[PDB]
Amino acid sequence: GAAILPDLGTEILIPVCAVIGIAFALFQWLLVSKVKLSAVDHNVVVKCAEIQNAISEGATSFLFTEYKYVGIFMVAFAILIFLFLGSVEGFSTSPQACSYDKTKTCKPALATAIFSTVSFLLGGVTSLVSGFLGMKIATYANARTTLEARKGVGKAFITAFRSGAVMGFLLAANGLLVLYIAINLFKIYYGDDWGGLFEAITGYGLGGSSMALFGRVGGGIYTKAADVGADLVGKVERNIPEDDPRNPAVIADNVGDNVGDIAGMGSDLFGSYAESSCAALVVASISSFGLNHELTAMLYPLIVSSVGILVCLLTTLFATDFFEIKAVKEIEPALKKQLVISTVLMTIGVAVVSFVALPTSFTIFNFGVQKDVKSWQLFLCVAVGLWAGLIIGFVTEYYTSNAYSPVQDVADSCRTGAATNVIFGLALGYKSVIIPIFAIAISIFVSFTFAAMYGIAVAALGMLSTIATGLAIDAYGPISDNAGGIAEMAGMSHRIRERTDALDAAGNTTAAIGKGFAIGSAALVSLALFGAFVSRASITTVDVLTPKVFIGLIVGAMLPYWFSAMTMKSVGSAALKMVEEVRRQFNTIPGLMEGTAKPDYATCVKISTDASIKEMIPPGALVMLTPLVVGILFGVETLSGVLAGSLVSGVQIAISASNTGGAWDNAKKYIEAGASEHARSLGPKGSDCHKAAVIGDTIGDPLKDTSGPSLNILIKLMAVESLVFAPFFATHGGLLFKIF
Amino acid sequence: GAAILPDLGTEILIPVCAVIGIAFALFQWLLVSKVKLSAVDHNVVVKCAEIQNAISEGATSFLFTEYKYVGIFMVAFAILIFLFLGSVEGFSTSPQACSYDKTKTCKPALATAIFSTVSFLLGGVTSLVSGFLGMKIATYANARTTLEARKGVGKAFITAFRSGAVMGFLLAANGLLVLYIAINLFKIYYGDDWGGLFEAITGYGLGGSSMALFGRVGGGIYTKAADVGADLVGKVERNIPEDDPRNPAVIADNVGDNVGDIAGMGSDLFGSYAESSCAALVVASISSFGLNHELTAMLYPLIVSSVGILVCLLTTLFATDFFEIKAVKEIEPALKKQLVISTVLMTIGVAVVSFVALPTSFTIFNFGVQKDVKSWQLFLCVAVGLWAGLIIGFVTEYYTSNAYSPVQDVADSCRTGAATNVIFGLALGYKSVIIPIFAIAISIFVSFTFAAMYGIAVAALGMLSTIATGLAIDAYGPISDNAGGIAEMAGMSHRIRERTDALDAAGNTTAAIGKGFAIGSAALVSLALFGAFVSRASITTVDVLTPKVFIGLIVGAMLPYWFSAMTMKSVGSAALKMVEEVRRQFNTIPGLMEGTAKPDYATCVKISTDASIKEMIPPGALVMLTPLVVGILFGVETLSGVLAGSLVSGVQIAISASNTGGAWDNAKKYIEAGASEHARSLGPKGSDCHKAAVIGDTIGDPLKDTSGPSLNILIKLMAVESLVFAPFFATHGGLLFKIF
Ligand SMILES: CCCCCCCCCCO[C@@H]1O[C@@H](CO)[C@@H](O[C@@H]2O[C@@H](CO)[C@@H](O)[C@@H](O)[C@@H]2O)[C@H](O)[C@H]1O
Ligand SMILES: CCCCCCCCCCO[C@@H]1O[C@H](CO)[C@@H](O[C@@H]2O[C@H](CO)[C@H](O)[C@@H](O)[C@@H]2O)[C@H](O)[C@H]1O
Ligand SMILES: CCCCCCCCCCO[C@@H]1O[C@H](CO)[C@@H](O[C@H]2O[C@@H](CO)[C@@H](O)[C@H](O)[C@@H]2O)[C@H](O)[C@H]1O
Ligand SMILES: CCCCCCCCCCO[C@@H]1O[C@H](CO)[C@@H](O[C@H]2O[C@@H](CO)[C@@H](O)[C@H](O)[C@@H]2O)[C@H](O)[C@H]1O
Ligand SMILES: CCCCCCCCCCO[C@@H]1O[C@H](CO)[C@@H](O[C@H]2O[C@@H](CO)[C@@H](O)[C@H](O)[C@@H]2O)[C@H](O)[C@H]1O
Ligand SMILES: CCCCCCCCCCO[C@@H]1O[C@H](CO)[C@H](O[C@@H]2O[C@@H](CO)[C@@H](O)[C@@H](O)[C@@H]2O)[C@H](O)[C@H]1O
Ligand SMILES: CCCCCCCCCCO[C@H]1O[C@@H](CO)[C@@H](O[C@@H]2O[C@@H](CO)[C@@H](O)[C@H](O)[C@@H]2O)[C@H](O)[C@H]1O
Ligand SMILES: [K+]
Ligand SMILES: [K+]
Ligand SMILES: [Mg+2]
Ligand SMILES: [Mg+2]
Ligand SMILES: [Mg+2]
Ligand SMILES: [Mg+2]
Ligand SMILES: [Mg+2]
Ligand SMILES: [Mg+2]
Ligand SMILES: [Mg+2]
Ligand SMILES: [Mg+2]
Ligand SMILES: [Mg+2]
Ligand SMILES: [Mg+2]
Repeated sequence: GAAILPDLGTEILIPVCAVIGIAFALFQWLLVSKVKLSAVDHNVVVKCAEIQNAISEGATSFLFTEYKYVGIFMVAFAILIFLFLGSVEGFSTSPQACSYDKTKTCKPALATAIFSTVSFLLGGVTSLVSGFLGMKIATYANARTTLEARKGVGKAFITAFRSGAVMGFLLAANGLLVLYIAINLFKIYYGDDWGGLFEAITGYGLGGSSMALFGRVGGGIYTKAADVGADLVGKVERNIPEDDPRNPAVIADNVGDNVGDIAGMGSDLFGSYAESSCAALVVASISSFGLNHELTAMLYPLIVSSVGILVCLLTTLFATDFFEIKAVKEIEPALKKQLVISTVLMTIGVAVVSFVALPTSFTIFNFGVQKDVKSWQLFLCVAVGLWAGLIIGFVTEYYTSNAYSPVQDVADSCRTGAATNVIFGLALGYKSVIIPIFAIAISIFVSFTFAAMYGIAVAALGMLSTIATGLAIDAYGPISDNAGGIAEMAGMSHRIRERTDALDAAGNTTAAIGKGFAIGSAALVSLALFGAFVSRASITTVDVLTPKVFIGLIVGAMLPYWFSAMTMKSVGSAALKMVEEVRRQFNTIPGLMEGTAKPDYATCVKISTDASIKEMIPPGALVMLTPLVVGILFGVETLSGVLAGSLVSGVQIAISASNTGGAWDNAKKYIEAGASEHARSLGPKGSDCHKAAVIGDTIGDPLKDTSGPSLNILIKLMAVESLVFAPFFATHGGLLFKIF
Repeated sequence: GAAILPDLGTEILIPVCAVIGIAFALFQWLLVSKVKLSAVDHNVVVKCAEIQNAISEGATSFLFTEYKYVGIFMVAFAILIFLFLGSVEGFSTSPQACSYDKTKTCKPALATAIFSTVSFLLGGVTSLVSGFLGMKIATYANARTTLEARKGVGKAFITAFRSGAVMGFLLAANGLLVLYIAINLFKIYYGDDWGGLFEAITGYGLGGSSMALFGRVGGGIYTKAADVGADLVGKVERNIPEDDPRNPAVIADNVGDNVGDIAGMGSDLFGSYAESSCAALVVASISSFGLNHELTAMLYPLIVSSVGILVCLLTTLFATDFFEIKAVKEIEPALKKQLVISTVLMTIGVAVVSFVALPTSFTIFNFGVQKDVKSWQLFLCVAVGLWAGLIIGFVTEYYTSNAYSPVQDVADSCRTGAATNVIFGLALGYKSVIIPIFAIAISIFVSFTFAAMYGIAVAALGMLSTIATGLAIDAYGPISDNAGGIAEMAGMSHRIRERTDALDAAGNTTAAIGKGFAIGSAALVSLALFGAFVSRASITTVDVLTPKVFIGLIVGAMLPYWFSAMTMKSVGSAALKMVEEVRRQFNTIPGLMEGTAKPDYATCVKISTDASIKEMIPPGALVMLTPLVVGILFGVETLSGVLAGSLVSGVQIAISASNTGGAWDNAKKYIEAGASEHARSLGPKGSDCHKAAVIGDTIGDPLKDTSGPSLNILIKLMAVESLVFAPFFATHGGLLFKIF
């Protein structure tokens, strides 16, 4: 009937867990504030701090500019939501029959047009705040982990990891607390209409990912224009070290890590968290939980996320307190232990939550029919996504860490030049999709079979249930990356850079793992939302063999390529400009190459700024307008096909791009470290094998930091966007077919 | 109702047009034989003959080796077809009610098993003959083109182009004649059972493309191992000309153009032709034409291809006798006009065919129901295919020719090194898919809407109705390529090479165009075959939102990545071996770098022979086993998703890979030619820009010549295979769902 945990217990447990997470983030920041520096050894400390500030200012300054354009576009788009959703019942103010049950009376559509607009703006704001907080902690932790590197890898690891945990706990706890509050606020207006309530709440996911789209693309173009320009002139052309202060692009580069890899990705992951919770809420709201107004069972997804914060806090302790890194080969294994521990504990967590927060039987909406489901089946839906995630992590590690043969062979292929390096790296990323796809399909089959779109949605959330940790291991990498850049720029000892290099290479693997979790969960939520879209738009069958569905399927499968085209070329063009800028400085400013004059950092910052702010617009436009263009002109059947093809096609290029790029970076890192004889035989730095590895690395740079990771957003965003506009498309869409 | 053209009329016309095409081919071969050479200056002549022989022997010898393996694979698979099909009705010899008309009696399913094996074997034999005859004309024409280049570019054009026409007309005529014969012979047995007759005839395409898959993959690995090795060591490492006779890999490189770009391609296109005709014939056989035994209308696709041959003969005369080339900038436009003229004349021919060979009204089988279709709508189905082809040609030219800005900016990006060449070449490929996809989507919509799977099929066929000319402009390219390999190897003057380079650049564009036609028609026929499969397998609805279909969709979308991983890895590995060997000869054979010692060519030929014969197998296994493993294990609904997914997904990567490869080749060719201030400034040969262009080109080599082009075969071959095995999967498959 109803569950062991009462509605009130749930109303308390969720925000408590949120505050536990925020508290624990604040505590970790406090620990990290113990490492001291300012700009007012000791000369070294002053240099770190001066470098931290330059970076800190650059990141702040670009986010402010980027957030200004995105906030304006957000406001415009919120108006389209209001207008389009408001037009379904001609802006009437009267109630009408429930979309989900014509025998009942529901709040007016116009109202849901307003609360959708509201949840949208909430999600956009929470997304910018996610990116921004992430950027604040990263640009605060970077120099601190550099200084801690003076004491050994282990101490630097620890401060990079605590700081990632600050980012992970703040975003997980925050995205959860804001949703919970918005649900409770909305419920005041909605009453017994839970359908209209969680329909309205859907705009939150749409707000998260809409903003994430620009954050990832804008940041991604800023950082990679710099990265490529810096590394090419400096390492390939001039034979100076990576991240050398004579290099005019290096500040842009390191600012880059913070505005892309940190702020773009914090947004992106908030988008994933939000869409997944929303997808689950929407199907539950017209299932037994929502129809019977059972609030615990209804908020099962938030209860899972709540218990996930607890599990991740416990998990974090293993890497920060219970264990110490003494040898570099211990870094990658430690990060991985974080995944294994959280997954195991979280399986326990989800079982307890399922025992306590669900009745043993209930029904789940299934394309018009109430399907009988058991709490043990729903446990299995969350679990399969949770384990699918771990699988994806293990395979990604295998294909991107330089501790294994796929990356070692890519490095090796450098002996025959850049061409063979690239060909091997491309083959590696292609090859890498196989198992993650099987994992995704298995977890689709199981969750779909057990609980239809609800099953699939909470399998997406299961995959993201350990997101505080996931964000911790990922945020850890750009912090480490900056740390080594500050070392080189501070003039510090050769062996400080060796330590940070080793943290950094582990970070490379870890970034590829986050992209995997983001692609796996995007595939799952997007499928759940596609199905919810189909119901909400009153389509009886999405029949692949009809002209409308098929042209949607093939065109939708083209979109990820069109998107990749724009974003690769933006980076290509901007990087070309950056190389010319860097060259100009080295060739023209007397004493630059000799270390006696200062480079002009601001000109490189500007090339990145201009290119990104300008070139983020078409890809953003492509993704946000496609559902509106196709929904209005062609209709819901054709958009159905678009969503299916973009999902299935988009994930392939997304996985292969990220793993290719990750593999070229770590192959280059392998040569740079010379930690085995095979690795030493490709060296030293500046060797022909090394330069071939650098060429691969910088082709990989836009693949994995601009186009690849954003593709997961192209897919999940079109999908929520379609669902939110479903009533409008069902009613007023399909124009070309109405006319002729 | 009868057409204006009687049945007997049709029976005469088709073989007559076949013969006319064979005669035209022979006449052209004869004209080309007027160019004299023998191995028994006049020193240039002797030398060209010797080299011509070394290529010819290497090409004959590789194909005999490949074709042996492939022929053994073919007999084995033929047994499998017989057993699997024969097992559906437990090998019974009794007649059964016709599934298309329960009042009639039809031939035993065992008969259809037997005849499917027979058509398969014809198709395989014809595909190997197609490739072999292609290689024989190319390895005859190549040196004759070198010699004619002594008189000028236009003379060398005429010889290469007459020689492509040899291949085009032989392949188109012979494929048409064999189909026509097989239909008449099977009819002797089937009599009035046209359903059985044409169900059995479908083996022909399956044998066509099974043989092609190995030919393309085998030939492709062979050629690119050689090419990457020769080019990287000779041009990038040792600063010697391309095709320098000092390079041990150059014989293997030039044999490679004949064994991949010619023999692999010829078989590939033959399978396109065979599948498209077969798909139109299966649907018509249970539509009014087949149910009413109306021979002319039944053979409408063959009549279309017969008229296509006449149209192409006419079109060929424009490039062969009526215009002459006197300047390098006229080569590409002459080649473009061949497609414009054939398209414009075939529009008229197809209008005529549609007027005389169809009743004005009839019905087409459509998912169990006879749909009313008029002959003018059928005209449009064929015509949208034809016109979508030309759109694809124009767009592909725009993206791959160095007369235009996309490639010139790709060459331009060399100014900043190999990493920017590759980022730009990658973005260009991705970008290039937009319009071809839109054209394919429009042809699907039009032909689907008018005439279901039949209209789609004859749309595939319409795109291929000008195949004799399509093959001629394509085959023209490798012949031209060899021509310049032979020029350099014969130590001919720089002027001869400049001419061949102009011919060869245009061949690069024309190869990309051919690939665009192969991919276009593959998408179309695969959709037609996918729909026909669904009927044969008794599926009521392929519904995307079912666990079975959806897991097939996403796994299907992954197959083209797994295939690309294997083929790219193979070329990479064989290339790496090739570089090692070339390096060793330059570094240890005293006098080789100075021209006083002969290299060892055979070793390079060996490395590429062993690699290709061994590595062709797994990718061939993956394509041919997937329908069997999926149909038997998961069943016909899952296989449906696999077909839809592989089609929509594989078409994106196939187009981008090919156009990217083509763009890198021509960006390089543009630095090589220095025909304008911008081009000159990237040179000269041996410059860092030039070497960056070479790096991009060699990375493009496996993309465009091994994995990219074979991908159309993956798609179209899984589709005809699933159809042939449909009755078997429908009865004995879905094991995993039966046991649980
Ligand atoms: C619908 C659900 C179906 C359930 C069953 C699916 C699970 C089976 C996985 C098959 O995939 C394989 O995975 C890799 C294993 O990691 C590859 O091996 C490879 O083996 C090595 C051999 O040295 C290396 O070459 C590596 O690249 C690579 O791991 C292998 O090619 C690939 O096909
Ligand atoms: C559905 C698709 C069909 C799947 C069925 C698989 C059939 C297995 C065939 C076994 O024979 C193959 O052939 C070559 C020799 O027999 C081997 O390498 C070869 O080994 C020899 C050299 O010793 C050759 O002469 C070389 O050309 C070549 O590289 C190759 O590894 C081996 O696999
Ligand atoms: C059915 C689905 C339909 C959904 C419709 C979606 C509309 C999305 C608009 C995308 O258009 C892009 O924008 C740039 C125009 O701003 C183009 O030119 C260029 O723009 C330049 C900036 O002026 C440069 O950045 C580039 O080199 C680029 O080539 C680029 O070609 C084009 O693709
Ligand atoms: C050989 C390897 C092929 C691999 C395929 C594996 C699948 C196994 C399917 C076997 O099919 C059955 O075989 C019997 C015959 O062997 C049939 O009996 C039928 O056979 C007839 C005699 O031929 C009659 O006596 C009866 O109608 C009788 O029901 C029966 O219908 C049929 O379904
Ligand atoms: C899906 C249905 C959509 C229908 C759209 C129609 C598709 C056809 C697009 C083909 O692309 C065009 O081709 C021209 C070549 O024919 C180029 O012109 C070029 O023509 C040359 C020579 O005639 C040059 O001199 C010029 O630079 C000139 O830009 C042109 O730029 C290019 O974009
Ligand atoms: C969805 C249904 C699918 C069912 C059909 C699947 C059957 C065909 C897959 C064949 O397996 C492949 O085998 C190769 C070799 O056997 C490769 O591994 C290889 O392993 C080594 C040994 O051969 C080397 O060749 C390596 O370079 C290479 O990675 C390759 O990656 C692997 O995938
Ligand atoms: C309660 C929250 C759960 C979280 C705890 C985690 C452990 C449970 C997962 C294992 O799944 C099992 O559950 C049983 C059920 O408990 C089984 O039989 C079930 O048992 C009966 C009802 O409980 C039957 O009527 C059904 O048909 C059904 O097959 C089912 O086969 C089995 O694989
Ligand atoms: K990183
Ligand atoms: K060519
Ligand atoms: Mg870098
Ligand atoms: Mg970085
Ligand atoms: Mg860095
Ligand atoms: Mg990195
Ligand atoms: Mg980088
Ligand atoms: Mg070459
Ligand atoms: Mg060649
Ligand atoms: Mg050549
Ligand atoms: Mg070429
Ligand atoms: Mg080449």
